[PDB]
Amino acid sequence: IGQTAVPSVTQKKFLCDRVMWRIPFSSNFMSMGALTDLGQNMLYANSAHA
Amino acid sequence: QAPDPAIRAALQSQPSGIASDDWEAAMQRIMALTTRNPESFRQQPQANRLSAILEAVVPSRTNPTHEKVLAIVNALAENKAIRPDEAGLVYNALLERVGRYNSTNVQSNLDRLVTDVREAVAQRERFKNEGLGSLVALNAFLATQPANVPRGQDDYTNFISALRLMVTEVPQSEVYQSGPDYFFQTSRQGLQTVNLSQAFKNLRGLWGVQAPVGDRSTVSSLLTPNSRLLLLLIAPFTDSGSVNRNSYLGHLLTLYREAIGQAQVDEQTFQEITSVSRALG
Repeated sequence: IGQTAVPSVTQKKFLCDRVMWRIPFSSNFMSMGALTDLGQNMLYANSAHA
Repeated sequence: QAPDPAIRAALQSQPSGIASDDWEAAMQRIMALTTRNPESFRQQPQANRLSAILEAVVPSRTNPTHEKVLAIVNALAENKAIRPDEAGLVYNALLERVGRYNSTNVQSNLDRLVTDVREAVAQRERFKNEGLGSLVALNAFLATQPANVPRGQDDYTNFISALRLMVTEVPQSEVYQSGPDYFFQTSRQGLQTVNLSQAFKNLRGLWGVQAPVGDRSTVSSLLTPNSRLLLLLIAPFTDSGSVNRNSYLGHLLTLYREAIGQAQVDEQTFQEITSVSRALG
């Protein structure tokens, strides 16, 4: 800071702590109902997946 | 028409030549009764001339379930209950379902149901051709504004009759529509010529008002183009009560009946005049 300010580099980071990360299994990531569209496709798929 | 669902199941689930089903014909290949070629079976190599006799003398028994269920699935696809690309997983979903709970009871009511869906498919095309889904919607619209209560004349009764008549007649199924709010007639399914029928709030104060015949451009020349379109659309269903002096509406109807006449005689003479269609004049 000021007139005798030393050469410098920047550090950027973040926090969010009470949260837990989410990824919706939905064809777009919105909540369009409780039983998602991809969740129904996998019923009609009648098959096991790893 | 939409086909027979049980034919379109058998056609894609069963033997193309002789089966262990058509025993009566196999016993005319065998025995040389087949009048078109008696000696054909007599000339088969022993290797298949003998095994054919076995399957005719003691027939193989089979499980019919897959042909029953597919005759439902083909019906569900034609009646548009399911997308055509669901037919493999709807077939499988039913096959596991009816195999999980299999019994002589279930096997009988699948058979009952194969007749029912076959009839439902034949009925659905009637239910689209007869336009009844439009005639019910018109009959609902006629509850929305004063039925059997005009003011200046009861030519309103003839016009209401012309709607019912037209919507019964016109075979491209003129679609009456509840809209979100207002009722509409679409006419032909390509919709160009849609009328908003609750916007015959014009054609209220105009029943009985006499024609100002000398010039159409005058004080009472009100009608919105949506209302003129409804008159032009019904025009070929309207001589009853509409003769010129009966109203300005009667006069418009006498012009539009003849304007339609003019259009189709000018088509008859245009398709004549265009004989060469290419350079010769």
